[PDB]
Amino acid sequence: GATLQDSIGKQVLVKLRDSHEIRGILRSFDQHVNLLLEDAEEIIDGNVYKRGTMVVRGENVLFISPVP
Amino acid sequence: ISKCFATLGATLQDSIGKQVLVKLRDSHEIRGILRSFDQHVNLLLEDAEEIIDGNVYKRGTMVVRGENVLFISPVPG
Amino acid sequence: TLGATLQDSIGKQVLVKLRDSHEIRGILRSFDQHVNLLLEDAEEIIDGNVYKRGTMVVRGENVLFISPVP
Amino acid sequence: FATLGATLQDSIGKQVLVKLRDSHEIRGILRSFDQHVNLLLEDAEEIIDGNVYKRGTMVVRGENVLFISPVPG
Amino acid sequence: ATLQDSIGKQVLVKLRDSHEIRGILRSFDQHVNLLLEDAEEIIDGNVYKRGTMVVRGENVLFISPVPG
Amino acid sequence: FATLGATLQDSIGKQVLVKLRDSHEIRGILRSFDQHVNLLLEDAEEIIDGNVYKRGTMVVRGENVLFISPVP
Amino acid sequence: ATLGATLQDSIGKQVLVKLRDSHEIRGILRSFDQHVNLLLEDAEEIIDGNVYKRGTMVVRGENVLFISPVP
Repeated sequence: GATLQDSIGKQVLVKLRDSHEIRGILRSFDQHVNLLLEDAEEIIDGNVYKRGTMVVRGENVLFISPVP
Repeated sequence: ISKCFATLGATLQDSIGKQVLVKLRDSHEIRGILRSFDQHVNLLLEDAEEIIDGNVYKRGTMVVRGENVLFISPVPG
Repeated sequence: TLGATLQDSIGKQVLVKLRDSHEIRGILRSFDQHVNLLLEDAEEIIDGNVYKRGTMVVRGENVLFISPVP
Repeated sequence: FATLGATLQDSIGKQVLVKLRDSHEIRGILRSFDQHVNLLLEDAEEIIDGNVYKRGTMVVRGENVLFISPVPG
Repeated sequence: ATLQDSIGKQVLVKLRDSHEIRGILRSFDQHVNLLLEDAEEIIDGNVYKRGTMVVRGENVLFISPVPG
Repeated sequence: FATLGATLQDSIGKQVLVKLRDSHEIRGILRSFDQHVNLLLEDAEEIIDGNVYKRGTMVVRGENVLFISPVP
Repeated sequence: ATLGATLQDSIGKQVLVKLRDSHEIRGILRSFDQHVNLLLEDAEEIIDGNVYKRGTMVVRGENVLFISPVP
């Protein structure tokens, strides 16, 4: 919350269950850690795949960290 | 989503009729035109296809259980 | 409607993938709100083999998707 | 509603095939079941790597059940 | 009904993540938690004696009284 | 209480083996536990690929516990 | 003795946190709630022996396996 609030408009790293790695601009989030990201991208086997708008279910989120 | 319009609901509402990339638990990747959804994020896709080992498998009409959805991303034009 | 579309598949053959890489095909007879399923003339597809199972009841908790086979 | 219970009702006393999460394959005579799909099986056996392992009486939690199908014969 | 009959007898229990255990069933509850005595794990076909073991029902696949 | 409760209450102060989801194996002295089987271990250690990694004090979530076995 | 008391006394200290799917993280414990959700600072992931610094990280309790203050 605190942190997520401070990260609105910032790029965040998100990892999910089943070894998924995503980066995106955090636009919104809720208490269930559901997320709306913009200019989102998946990092798969070292390759970047741009996705654009992405909504993420919080149930599978492992962690979120604003990119330095 | 119900209590989740600001994160999940609005984008899904706005994606009706557009092609979306959906990833599911157990490494499944599906693309399809979003036609409908419910409170539990179950989805209705038309002209849906699975991408397995880089290969495309067309399936037509697909009902997807929201319980196993990881993310939904409308494909950039 | 997710509901109408499944209603429309009763009596038809559908593809159902489940958690843990399971792939099944069968005639959709019945289904409930939790997407539990009753399939007839069902079969399991495993490494390309087809194993006929006949009548099969499927727990919706582990269902990934259902699609009619054209 | 014929969905789960109907078939199960009709398979009592007959051999059934059940697969569970984590690739488990079991066969056995269905003696009873409930609304959570927990099952009681007798003369049960596991099929591991194509080999059969007889177990006898087995209680199975419905939570990990994938499907149940009465054995065609 | 089956567990009550198995109090005092050896049972085979398999859990999520491929775990296989045998032990004497001493008690159980409505959540399918088990208390086993003289319990042992079977791992790669080798047996590891453990003694007293309490097992959470949430991860139980099946419980089978060992014939005999 | 006759299943998990008694044994955990009876294991306070003793070395327990705890296995968790995803193949994790841990041993430690059981100092406390709560309603959901979250555990407090002291002198804890992880066993990985046959090697012991000492960790000291460890809080363990009950949600992912498979079993708890006092070491004989 | 309390699990709560233990985590409280670890605030400001480096902790090792492991999660489902084999994730291993280290970081300075700043905040935690009753669901074991965590706020770590100067956090880093350890992947195949490699350390990846991440900075501030919120960790969902739902997938936490264990939390141990680094001795």
